Amino acid sequence: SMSVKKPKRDDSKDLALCSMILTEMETHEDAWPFLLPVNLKLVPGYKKVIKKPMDFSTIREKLSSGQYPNLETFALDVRLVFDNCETFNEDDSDIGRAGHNMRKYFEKKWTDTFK
Repeated sequence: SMSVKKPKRDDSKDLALCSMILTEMETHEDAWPFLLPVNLKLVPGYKKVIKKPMDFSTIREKLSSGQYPNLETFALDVRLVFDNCETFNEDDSDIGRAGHNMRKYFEKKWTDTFK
């Protein structure tokens, strides 16, 4: 509350460490469904169904331009990528399986880096 604060967690490396996590996600072999925005002209249903499209390139541009106020807003956009994928793709498809794998990969990195 006013003039009463928990001790200051060091957040000065968060930007660098999110960039590293994101590099590791970008270079994973199963990243290919996620690298670029889904082409809303060419994928029927995507525009109407997925209210907030997100992809790694968009996260990378937001990160690089100071559009994440903190590491939680960054994790929200990464998870959005996987939540979108599960919304649109059957579990038993290559893209569906890609999405589960990447989410697992991300969550381990996240826990090991920050928790």
